[PDB]
Amino acid sequence: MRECISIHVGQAGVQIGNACWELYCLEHGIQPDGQMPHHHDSFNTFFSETGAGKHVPRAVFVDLEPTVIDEVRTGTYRQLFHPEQLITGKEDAANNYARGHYTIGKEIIDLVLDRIRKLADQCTGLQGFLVFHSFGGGTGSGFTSLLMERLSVDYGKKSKLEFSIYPAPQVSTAVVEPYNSILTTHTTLEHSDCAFMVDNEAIYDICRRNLDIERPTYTNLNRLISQIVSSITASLRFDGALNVDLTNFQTNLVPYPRIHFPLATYAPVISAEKAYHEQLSVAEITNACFEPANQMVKCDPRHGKYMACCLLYRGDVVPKDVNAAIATIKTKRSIQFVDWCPTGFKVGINYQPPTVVPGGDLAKVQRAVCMLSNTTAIAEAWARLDHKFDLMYAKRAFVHWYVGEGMEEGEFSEAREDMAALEKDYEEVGVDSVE
Amino acid sequence: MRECISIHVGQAGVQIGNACWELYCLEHGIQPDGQMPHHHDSFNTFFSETGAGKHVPRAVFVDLEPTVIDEVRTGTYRQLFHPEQLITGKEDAANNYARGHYTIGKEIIDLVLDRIRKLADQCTGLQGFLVFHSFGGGTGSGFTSLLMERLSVDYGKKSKLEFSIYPAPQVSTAVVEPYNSILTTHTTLEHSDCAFMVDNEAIYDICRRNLDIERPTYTNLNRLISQIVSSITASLRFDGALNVDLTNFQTNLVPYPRIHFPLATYAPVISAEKAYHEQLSVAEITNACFEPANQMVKCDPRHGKYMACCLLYRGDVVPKDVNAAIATIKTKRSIQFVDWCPTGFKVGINYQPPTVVPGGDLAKVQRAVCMLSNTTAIAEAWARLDHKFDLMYAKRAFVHWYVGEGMEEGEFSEAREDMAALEKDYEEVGVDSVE
Amino acid sequence: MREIVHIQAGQCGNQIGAKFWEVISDEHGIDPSGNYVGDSDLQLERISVYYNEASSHKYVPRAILVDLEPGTMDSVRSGAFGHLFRPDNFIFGQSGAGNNWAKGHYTEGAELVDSVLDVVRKECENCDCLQGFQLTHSLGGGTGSGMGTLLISKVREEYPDRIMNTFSVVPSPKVSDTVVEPYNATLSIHQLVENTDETYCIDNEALYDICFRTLKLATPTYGDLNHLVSATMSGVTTSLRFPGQLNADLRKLAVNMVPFPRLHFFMPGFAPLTARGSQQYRALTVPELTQQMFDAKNMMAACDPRHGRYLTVATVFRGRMSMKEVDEQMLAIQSKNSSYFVEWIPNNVKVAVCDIPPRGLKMSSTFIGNSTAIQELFKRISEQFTAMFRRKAFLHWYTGEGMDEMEFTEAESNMNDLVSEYQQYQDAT
Amino acid sequence: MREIVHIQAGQCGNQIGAKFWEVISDEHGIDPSGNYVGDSDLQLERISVYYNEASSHKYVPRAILVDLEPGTMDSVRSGAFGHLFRPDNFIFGQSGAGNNWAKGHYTEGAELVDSVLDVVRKECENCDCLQGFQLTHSLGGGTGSGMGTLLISKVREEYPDRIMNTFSVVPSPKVSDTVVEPYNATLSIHQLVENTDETYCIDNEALYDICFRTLKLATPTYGDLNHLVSATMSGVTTSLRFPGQLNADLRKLAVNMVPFPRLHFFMPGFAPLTARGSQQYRALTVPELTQQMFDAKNMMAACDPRHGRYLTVATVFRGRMSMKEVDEQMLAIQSKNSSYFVEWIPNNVKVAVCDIPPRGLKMSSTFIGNSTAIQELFKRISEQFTAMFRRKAFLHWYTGEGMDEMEFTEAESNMNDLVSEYQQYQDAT
Ligand SMILES: Nc1nc2c(ncn2[C@@H]2O[C@H](COP(=O)(O)OP(=O)(O)OP(=O)(O)O)[C@@H](O)[C@H]2O)c(=O)[nH]1
Ligand SMILES: Nc1nc2c(ncn2[C@@H]2O[C@H](COP(=O)(O)OP(=O)(O)OP(=O)(O)O)[C@@H](O)[C@H]2O)c(=O)[nH]1
Ligand SMILES: Nc1nc2c(ncn2[C@@H]2O[C@H](COP(=O)(O)OP(=O)(O)OP(=O)(O)O)[C@@H](O)[C@H]2O)c(=O)[nH]1
Ligand SMILES: Nc1nc2c(ncn2[C@@H]2O[C@H](COP(=O)(O)OP(=O)(O)OP(=O)(O)O)[C@@H](O)[C@H]2O)c(=O)[nH]1
Ligand SMILES: [Mg+2]
Ligand SMILES: [Mg+2]
Ligand SMILES: [Mg+2]
Ligand SMILES: [Mg+2]
Repeated sequence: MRECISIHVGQAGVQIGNACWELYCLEHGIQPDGQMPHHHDSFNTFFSETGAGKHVPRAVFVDLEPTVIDEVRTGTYRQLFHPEQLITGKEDAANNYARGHYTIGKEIIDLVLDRIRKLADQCTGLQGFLVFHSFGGGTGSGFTSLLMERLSVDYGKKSKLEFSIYPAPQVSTAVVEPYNSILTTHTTLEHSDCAFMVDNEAIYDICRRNLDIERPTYTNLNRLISQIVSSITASLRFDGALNVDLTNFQTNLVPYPRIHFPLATYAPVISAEKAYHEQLSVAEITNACFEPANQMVKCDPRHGKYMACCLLYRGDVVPKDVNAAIATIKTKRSIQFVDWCPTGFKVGINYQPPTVVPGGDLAKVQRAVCMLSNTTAIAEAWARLDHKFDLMYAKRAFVHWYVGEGMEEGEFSEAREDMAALEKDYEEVGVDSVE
Repeated sequence: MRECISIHVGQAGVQIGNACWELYCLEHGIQPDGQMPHHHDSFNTFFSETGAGKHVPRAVFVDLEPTVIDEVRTGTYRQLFHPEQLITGKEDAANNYARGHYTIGKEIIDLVLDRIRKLADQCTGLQGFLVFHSFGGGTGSGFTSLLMERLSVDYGKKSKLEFSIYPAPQVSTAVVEPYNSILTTHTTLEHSDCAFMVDNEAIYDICRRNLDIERPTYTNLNRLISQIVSSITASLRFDGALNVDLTNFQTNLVPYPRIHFPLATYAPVISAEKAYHEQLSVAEITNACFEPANQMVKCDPRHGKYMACCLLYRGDVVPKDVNAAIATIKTKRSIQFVDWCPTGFKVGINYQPPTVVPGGDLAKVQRAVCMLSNTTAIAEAWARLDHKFDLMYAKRAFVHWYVGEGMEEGEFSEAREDMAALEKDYEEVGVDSVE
Repeated sequence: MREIVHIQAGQCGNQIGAKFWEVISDEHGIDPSGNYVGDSDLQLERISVYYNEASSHKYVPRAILVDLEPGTMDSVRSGAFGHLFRPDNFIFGQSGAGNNWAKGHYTEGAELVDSVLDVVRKECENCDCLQGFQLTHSLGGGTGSGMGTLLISKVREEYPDRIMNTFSVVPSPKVSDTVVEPYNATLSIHQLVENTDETYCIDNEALYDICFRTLKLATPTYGDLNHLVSATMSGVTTSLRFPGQLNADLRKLAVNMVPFPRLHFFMPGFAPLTARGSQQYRALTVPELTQQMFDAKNMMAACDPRHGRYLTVATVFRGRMSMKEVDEQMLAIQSKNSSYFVEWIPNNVKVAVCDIPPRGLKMSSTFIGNSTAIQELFKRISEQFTAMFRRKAFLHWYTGEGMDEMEFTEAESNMNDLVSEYQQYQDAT
Repeated sequence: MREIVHIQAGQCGNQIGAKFWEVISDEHGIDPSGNYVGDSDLQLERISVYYNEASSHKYVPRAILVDLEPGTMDSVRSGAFGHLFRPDNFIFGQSGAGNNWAKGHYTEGAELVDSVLDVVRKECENCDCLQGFQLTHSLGGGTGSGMGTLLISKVREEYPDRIMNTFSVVPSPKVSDTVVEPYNATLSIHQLVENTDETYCIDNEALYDICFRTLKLATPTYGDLNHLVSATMSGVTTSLRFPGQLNADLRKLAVNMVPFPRLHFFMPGFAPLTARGSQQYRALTVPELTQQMFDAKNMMAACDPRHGRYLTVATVFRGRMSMKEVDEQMLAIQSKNSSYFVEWIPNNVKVAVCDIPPRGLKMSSTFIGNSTAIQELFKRISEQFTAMFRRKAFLHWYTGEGMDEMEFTEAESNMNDLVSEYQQYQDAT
């Protein structure tokens, strides 16, 4: 009845979406082929119903290179997806935002926009867009920019939520990573309501310590991020003692036109053998979620101040003990809020306990907490990325590639100055000021 | 009771008619041999019953060369057709309009007319004529123009509908199409109630893109044509909640005596494996039929105005959503009507779902939409074709074949200015005028 | 006694009448075979008004069904509930009029009209005292609009001292079923306002809004849309078919509702309209029935009464009810809504009570109000006809069957004169 | 007789209403199917104050449930006690206001209040003599707060000579459920101050403390919280729902407790509250009832009357008792606790007695006090709002849907003026 559509861009987007839609299929009790053996609406939010008993997702898979889309076609989820949406080009952007935004990006953007319009007109009470894309990827960044511009032009005032993949400080897999990051962030700073950040090194630390897995393939990381996505969406997808919506998320998290860069966290993340020797109480999971060693962005909030917080509890939950835990964490010393935000908390509750996938790394739980914090600890990450980009650009490396692929110098200069101003404003707002 | 006869001329008409009459027996449950395994009339308007249980069609197959008719006699549909009607000459016209209209047309025109009066007297409530003739060829252009003179005088005011094969702009089978087309249109402009336009290059895109077939032989292409043909007369042969007769479209789609050139369109056209993942609702097939990528003539309607429209639904259709879906089309701005046509739609419903021939490309479907819009977008088709012919006549290429076979040079000038007059009037009426 | 003859022209008439003669059988307890199998004797004391008794206690309807094309009869003749009609009545032509006025009034309809007048004169040479004729035609098509107008002028000559009521279906403002509506509509009204006594204007999406919103139906087919026009049709003629505390009849409505000869275009309306699930939660009583009548949501003509003033109002109640509630509330309606009533007709309300409830319901009522909100209905049609005729669109197919541009001069002028007097009476003082 | 209409807004409104109608059905002996199954006739002697009679002896609540988000309606319709409400009452929008005053008062407000006002006018038709309105809502959310404000303004416009009681769930002082409370709270408070009659401010953490300490519940839930609130509301309304030795009603309470137009913010309380185990070790009697009423620990609003003075006090008793003990002991209360009573209102006392006890208990009592301890709540809200607004945070989307800065300035000025008047009237001589 309130319809939200998901756009998955790049190889990271496609894999994360595969994991996320798998998790949705287990959550709503639907078989991979579309049949099925509080519950029934819920699936009408995502799974559009066809003439027969089959249900089909509202997903729009788009890529330039065809290999990953061929893989997802050949995967076990071959019947579920509607074959038309799997849009593939012929060659990738090869970590070139110029290629992914100007040269080839305009030859397929018309088709993806046509499919978006078809799906959005198909639904009734459209809510918004969820964009699953990376930052290092050239196609990811270019299509992110292009699709943000096109969707903002077409649909005026709707929710546009992004689940990015922040570049890691020490872990690195690209060389034009600072260029891609600066360009995409400058382009999509003004065209997104609220953009979450996820980093791979942080997830690797979490999986190494909290879950104690020595062989953490990308499947486990994708499973984790899918769990956060499902937790944030379960409020719309299910009924609870206190519901919360995407507009609620925006209006309670982001206070300013530019400062809309929160970070996600999930709890509890404990292993299988350690499940038996733990109690899993509301207060203890709340403390674990607020623990700085569980955050999924490699930035310790001890260097900064929390500015806004939203927590969704799901499962059997009592609002009294939720209140007690929130009050004691508010009165704790190490967590420090801003002076001009006397109330910095937003609580939501859901009656549906999370369900664990078969063969997954996590264990079955009766209570789950998802946390989304808008803080100032992201300023250090912005500063580090800006410093890396400036150091790389000081002697004009790869600029010949970028300029040859239809660029100029004003774009780089304006992106640099724009992120300098954004970091300055972020720090000035986050820091305490007299009066 | 109300009877219409079909005249199929040339290998275009015969090949279309081979699959055209393939569909009617399937619709009325007629075995190829005439035996049988809404109902009970159905077939009395097409299948003139004989003494035995056999039903024979009301078709007049005529051609100059004895080639294309030969496989009809030796095909699987051998017993169904009555052996007398298959009129054949001895040699073709060789894409020569002069040969098929002055030299060899006359020596056989008196034989087809004999079988017309034979069949017109056999029926009681004769309604009109169906013509299946192309434009590029000789026997399909010059010979059928002779018929339009012969049937008009014999029967003053009856229905005369033509299902032409418009020559394609880029695709070009023959080399003298600009000579055959302009000579045909000028003579048959004043002897046609309405002429549905079909282009050959347009059906490739429909089969390649919408249906996703890489090997579109003429067997599969002609299948997509008989569906509209069986759609125009789908209300005479079956009872519906809102019936339409052949004079309805003739009255609803002809604002002026000259502007009577509509263009067909069919929907839904979807593949077999894609059928399971489509909802196939009344609300979308109205939009699916109207999209500019689904028309069967290579002329995008966005360049012009919709002079009028006409829709014929069927199956489990409810007249409310038809009212609802049609109403919202006026709001959407890909449609653009003329000022003097505030009401510009016609709707017809039927209770018989369409039936798919076994082995065909289409899949079983419960609904069908067949739009016939007279629109200004066809004005570019005449002007573009008129440019090609005007280039030929500049240096009188290929003329010596025409002049020596029984036509004058002066006759060519009259056909040239006639298309200029039609183009001027059609654009002037289509464009707005003061007061 | 007080006989009536019912005519059906066009596709709608044969479709509306397909369900009209269904409810009448249920009211009078008549089996589809045609033999009475009822129990109460109050039905048969006046059964001859609509049904006609024949040999061996078999009753056949006093109605004639006609169309230029044969598709419509084959549905009703071969289908169920076609056993009770007398086969002589089923007049059908050769080909349909093809949504053309001229082909239905001059060229093709002229042949068949002689085959139907000789049935009408035969129709009740046995009818003891004719009350009048009921005509159920459409204003959009050719056969229903064209010949149905021709039939009226011919019937008017043979029976001048009689009344006829037309249950026409006036075209919709938002949607046009056929492209050339304004030509058929204006050409038909020009002859209607001359030789008819009273007209029930009805829209189609006005029934769509009522069925979707009030009745809560998602897929209203024509089987359900026409089923509500039948209820209004049975309500008007239930006064002289059943005993009542305060009786009325067709001649009583005409004199109470037509202050001037050129003003006889009405607006029907029915109440109550409750769903199959939301009816146990509402107690049926006289209060809400009158309230449900006067709101713009529940009216069968798509015209907002708020922009106009009622000239006269007639309500035909049914069921069993004390009269005090029936009239004590029409004062409150007159008092609360005093701004929506014309001033120079004090006491502009007509009421009537029957004594037989509609099947399956405890009580119900019908509203027929001659308002001035029809003013906006004729302006819109005359507006569309104004622009279309200026370019002579579709005109070259009317002049070819007898008519001419001279004919169109009167239709627009007479309409323009009529719609003006339909308004300056509202503004008169 | 003295009909009263119930309005519910927001998720809090729907949940509190579900529990409240649970209480009313249990009190009046109404089966979940909707048919009376009780034995006593005193309850049916006056059944029409809340319920409405319908055919087949059904009873339908006079409830108007409406919220922008449809989840609450889906839950209440699918769950039990959904078989007695009338579906037409259930109004729901497309999307929740998202804790935004702008979206709850300007964007969906127009259409939603149009529909709900039409339903209100329909509902008030059946009432014989309208007594007043009840509106249970929250000042924290967006839809409930803003739309209840708009609905209250329009209902006041339509019905000037009538009273409305608002049960507002004031945001808790110690904890905030959401982030942006103060803007919504200040705007709603100013609107209520301008256009309301009386307000029973109810807090959440105070009720948490009451349920944990006095009732000894380890894991209290919203079910128990709403149980207590519904008990308070039923105790308030039983005075005119039921007979008694000394009856009172809504207008009596309002005239006794609104000495000035801008001072109508109250503080409720209920007694007794005893656990299932510790109920057999105390004899239920008027002394412990009154003493438990008059101790801050048993106060349903998070304020301590020790810092203020009881401006006026109402005690609505239940069960069977004697006015002798009632009065002589509330007199003992007045004598012992004199220092916390205002001096310029001698006899600041109102007492009423009913006859029907609450279900499953010998006798109970409800306290309603107008004090000056709400001043601390108002000033704390003012401090939070002024800080968050001088930072100008979250402001430009309240601006982005209609508002701008001078509205916030004027709301703060009006609320501060009310605070100043409240204090200077507490400290008068
Ligand atoms: N979280 C997560 N991130 C991934 C995964 N796979 C790849 N990535 C990230 O994606 C980045 C690669 O960019 P892509 O968008 O995949 O680029 P591409 O798909 O090869 O297409 P081009 O950009 O044109 O080369 C790497 O830096 C990774 O950090 C994954 O499975 N999980
Ligand atoms: N749609 C369709 N068009 C066809 C088919 N076969 C031939 N044509 C068209 O027919 C044209 C050839 O002209 P024809 O009128 O058929 O020539 P003919 O019938 O052999 O007669 P002659 O000109 O005397 O040889 C080509 O340009 C094709 O576009 C067919 O199977 N389907
Ligand atoms: N209310 C209602 N109207 C109908 C129904 N069926 C058809 N109509 C109306 O009838 C009109 C069709 O005109 P008709 O006079 O019936 O046309 P026809 O009888 O098929 O014959 P032609 O006039 O020659 O086309 C349409 O505009 C519809 O609005 C129905 O079931 N219910
Ligand atoms: N006493 C009580 N208060 C409740 C209960 N449930 C929610 N609340 C309060 O209601 C507030 C939520 O505001 P609502 O108006 O209901 O918000 P909503 O219904 O989700 O819709 P929006 O206003 O648009 O956000 C919270 O601050 C809670 O304090 C309940 O069961 N009992
Ligand atoms: Mg790639
Ligand atoms: Mg040939
Ligand atoms: Mg017809
Ligand atoms: Mg809500």
